[PDB]
Amino acid sequence: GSCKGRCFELQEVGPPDCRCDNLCKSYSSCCHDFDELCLKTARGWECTKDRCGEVRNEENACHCSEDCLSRGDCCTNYQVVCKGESHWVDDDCEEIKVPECPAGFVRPPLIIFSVDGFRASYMKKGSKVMPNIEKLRSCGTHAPYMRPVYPTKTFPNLYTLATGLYPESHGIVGNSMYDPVFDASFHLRGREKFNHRWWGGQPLWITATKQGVRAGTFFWSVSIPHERRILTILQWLSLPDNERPSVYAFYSEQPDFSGHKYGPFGPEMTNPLREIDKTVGQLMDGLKQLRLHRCVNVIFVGDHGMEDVTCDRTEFLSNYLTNVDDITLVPGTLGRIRAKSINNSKYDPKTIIAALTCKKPDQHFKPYMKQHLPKRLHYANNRRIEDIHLLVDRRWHVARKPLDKCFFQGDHGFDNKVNSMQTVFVGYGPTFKYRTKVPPFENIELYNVMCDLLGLKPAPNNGTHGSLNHLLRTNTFRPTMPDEVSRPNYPGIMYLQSEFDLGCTCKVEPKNKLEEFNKRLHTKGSTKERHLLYGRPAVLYRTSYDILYHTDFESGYSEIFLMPLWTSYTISKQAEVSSIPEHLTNCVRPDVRVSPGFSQNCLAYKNDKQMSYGFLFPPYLSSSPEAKYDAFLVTNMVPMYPAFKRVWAYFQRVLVKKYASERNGVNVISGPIFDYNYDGLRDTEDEIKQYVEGSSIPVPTHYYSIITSCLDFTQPADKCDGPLSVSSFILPHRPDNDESCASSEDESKWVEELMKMHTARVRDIEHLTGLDFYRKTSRSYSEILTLKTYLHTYE
Ligand SMILES: *[C@@H]1O[C@H](CO)[C@@H](O[C@@H]2O[C@H](CO)[C@@H](O[C@@H]3O[C@H](CO)[C@@H](O)[C@H](O)[C@@H]3O)[C@H](O)[C@H]2NC(C)=O)[C@H](O)[C@H]1NC(C)=O
Ligand SMILES: CC(C)CCC[C@@H](C)[C@H]1CC[C@H]2[C@@H]3[C@H](O)C=C4C[C@@H](O)CC[C@]4(C)[C@H]3CC[C@]12C
Ligand SMILES: [Ca+2]
Ligand code: NA
Ligand code: NA
Ligand SMILES: [Zn+2]
Ligand SMILES: [Zn+2]
Repeated sequence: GSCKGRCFELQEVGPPDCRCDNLCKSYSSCCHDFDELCLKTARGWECTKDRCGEVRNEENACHCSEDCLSRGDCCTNYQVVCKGESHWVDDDCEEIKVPECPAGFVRPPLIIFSVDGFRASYMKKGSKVMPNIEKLRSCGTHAPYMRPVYPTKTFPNLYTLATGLYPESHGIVGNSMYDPVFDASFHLRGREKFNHRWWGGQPLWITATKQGVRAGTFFWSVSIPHERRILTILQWLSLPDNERPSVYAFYSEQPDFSGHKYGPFGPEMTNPLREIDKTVGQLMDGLKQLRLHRCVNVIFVGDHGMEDVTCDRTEFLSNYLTNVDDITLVPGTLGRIRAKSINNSKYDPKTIIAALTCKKPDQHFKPYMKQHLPKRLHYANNRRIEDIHLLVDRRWHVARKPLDKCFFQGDHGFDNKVNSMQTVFVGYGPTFKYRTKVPPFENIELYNVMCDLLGLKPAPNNGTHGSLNHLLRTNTFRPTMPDEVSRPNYPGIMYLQSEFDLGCTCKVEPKNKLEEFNKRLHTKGSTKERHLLYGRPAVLYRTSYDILYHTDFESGYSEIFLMPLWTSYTISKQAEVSSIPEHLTNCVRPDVRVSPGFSQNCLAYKNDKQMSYGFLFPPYLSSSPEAKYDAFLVTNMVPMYPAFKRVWAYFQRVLVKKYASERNGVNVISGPIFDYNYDGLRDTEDEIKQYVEGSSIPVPTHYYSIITSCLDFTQPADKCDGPLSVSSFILPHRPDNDESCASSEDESKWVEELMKMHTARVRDIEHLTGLDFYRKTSRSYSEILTLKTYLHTYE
C-alpha cells in the first residue's frame, strides 16, 4: 500500500496493486504516498556549500550527505560543490579508446537522451546557449542532421527509433489513428494507446530483455520532472550488478512545446534550449560522480523538427468539398480522409480526390491515393493509413471547416525531406568515434546501431545494417554482399528476321545495311567496361534473363516480363543529343538474340487504346546514326501511358544531358518496377494486376533511374578513383499528370519538380526490384551501403 523504499522501482507490479514506477501516474495507479515520497522537490536539485556533509533528511529532493552515493541519490553537482571536482563540461575533451567501466560492469551501458522537436539548425546556437550539448557534439560523433520518418510526428518517430521500422510496418502510423479491424481509435492522450494490440515490430527494450540484457523503463509519466528522470537513471546505475540495467532512455517534451508556442526562430527558444543543456549537464556530472563518464555510450537524438505554422495559414476542406459532413479528417500538417459512416453510399473517394485536385491556383496541399504517394515515404502498406492522403505544404495546415493573433506559431508533421523537419544526432562514448562528423542519415538506421552497442542481434527491420558502421570505433557486425540468385544467359545473334511475327514496322524499309557485314555486332567488347561502371546488378530472386550488349548500352532482359529489369549506360559531359529521324519515329525492330516467344509484340500496343511505349535507352543519346538503330530494338521497349511519355521523354531528351553536363558525365541505370500491392517490394507474377491489352506484357507501376557520377567532379564518371555521387528516382507510371498542376505548360516548367518529389534511395529501388547494385567498385562494402541509403533531397 505504500511507496516507501519503492520509488521508481523496476519491479513489475500487476493490478490491482498500487504502483510506484515510472508510469504509475499514466495508468492512474500510484500508491497514495507516491506523489510525496517519490516526487520530492524540497531544496531543489543542487547541492549548496552549507549542505555538504549534512545528515540525510529524507524529505529532500536529492542529497549532499556522505551516504548519498550508496543510496544512489546525490544531487548531480554534489562532488563539484562538496569535493572540489570540476563540472564535466569544463573538462578537456579526451579520447575514449576503450570503455573505462567500474567493477561489476559487463558491458558499456547505453543511455538514449531523446528531445522532442529539436530541429537540426538549433545546434547552430552553439556553445554560448548549449555548452554541454556542444561538447558532446564536438567531442563525439555527430551528423549535420538526422532525417525523421513520415509523418514527422512524435509517436511514429519515437517508435521507429525503437524498432528500425517504417510506421507502415510497426503500426504507429500517426499520433492519431483508426483501425477498422479493432474498430477503435488511438490518440496521444487517453488509455487506448496502452493496449498492446496497436504496437508491432520489436522495440529495443524487448530485444534487449529477450537476449538477457536488462532494460530500464524507457517512458516517464509527464508529471515526473526532468531533474528526477535524470536522478532516477543515476539511481538505477547504482544498483547491484544483477539488478542494474544496461540500457536506459530519458525523454524531454522540450523543445517541442516552446516551438509550438513561439515558432522555431523565436528569441523565446533560447531559454528552453538552455534548460535542456542544463539537464544534459546534470546527466554528465552525475555520470562523472559515478565514474561512468568514460564508460556509458550516450545518444542525443530528436524525433523531428519544427516549422513556422500559424492559424492564418489554414486551408479548409469546406472550401473544396460541398459534402464535408460526410467525411472524417485527420487534420493539420498532413491530411487523412475517410467516410464518417461506413453505411454511407454517397461517399465516393474518386470524387473526393477529383474535388481536391488543382482547384485553386495557390492551393497549399495536394491529394493522393496512398499508393501514389512518393515511394520514399513508405507510407501505404497498413490498414490504418486511409486511402486518401493530403500532403500539406510546409508552413500550412489543412482543417475540415473554419470553426476549427494565434495561440500557436509552430508545427511539424510535413514530408520528411523538408529542411525544417530534420532533427539531431550525436553519439558520445567509448564505442562511438572521437571528434567525427558523419553524413546525414535516416532514423530507421539507429535500431541496428543501438543493438550493436549492446551486443544484441537486431530483429528484422528496415535499416541497412552496416550503413552506419562508420559511426563506431569498434564494429561487431560486418556486412556481406548477398549472393546472386539467378545467373544470366548471354545469347548470341542466332535468329533470322523471317522467324518474327510481332506486327512491328520500321514503305521505305529503314535499315543499317552495315549490320549484315558486322560479325562482332552485339558482342561484349568494351560495352561492359564503358556502360557498366559498377558491375552488373545481381538478381536476388529466381528468374530467367539475358544480358544484351550494344555499343551505347547494356541490359538485363527478363524473358518473364518481356522487358529489361535494368538498362545501363554512360553519357559523357560532351555527349550530343540528336533527334529521332522521321523514318524511325514509329520504328520497332526484332532482336535476333531473343526468340519471338520471349519478345513483346507491337500489335498489343495497337489494340491497347490507352497504352503506348517508350525506350529505356534513349534513341536521343545514340553515339552514331548506326548505333541509333539498337535503341529501336523490341528488347529496349517498355509500356508507357502517353501522359507518362511526356515525363519520360523530357527526362531522356533533356535532363540526362543536363546531368551529364553538370556532373562531368553520368552513368544511368533505368528500369521498370511492379508494386501493385504497395508493400515497397518487388511483385511476383501473380501480384501483377494489369497487362497491355490481350498480351502478357505487364504494366509497370513505376519507372526508376539511378544516376551515378564521381563525387570528385574534377574526374569524369568513367575514370573516378574515389567516392561516388548518386541521385535516383522512382517515377509513378500514371495514365494522367493530375499530380502536376502545371502540366498543360511546357515540360521545362513541371517535369523536374515532379521528379524531385519522387527522389529515392538506391535501397528503395533494390527492395522494389530484387536487384543489388554497385557490386564491383573500388569502395568498401560499408561505404557502398552508405551510398545506397543516400537520398538526394533537393533542399
Ligand atoms: C521493413 O522491414 C519489415 C521487417 O523485416 C519487412 O516486413 C516483413 O516483410 C516480410 C516479407 O514480406 C514478411 O515475411 C514474409 O512472410 C511470408 C509468409 O506470408 C513468406 O512467404 C516470406 O518468406 C516472408 O517470411 C514479414 O512478415 C514482414 N515483417 C514485419 C515485422 O512487418 C518490410 O517488408 C520492410 N519494408 C521494406 C519496404 O523493405
Ligand atoms: C503517457 C506517456 C508519458 C507514456 C506512454 C508510454 C507507452 C507508449 C508505452 C508504455 C508501455 C509500452 C508497451 C510495453 O513496453 C510492452 C510492449 C511490448 C513490445 O513488444 C511492443 C510494444 C509494447 C506494447 C509497448 C508499447 C509502448 C507502451 C504502451
Ligand atoms: Ca509488391
Ligand atoms: Na496504343
Ligand atoms: Na496536370
Ligand atoms: Zn515530437
Ligand atoms: Zn509537437
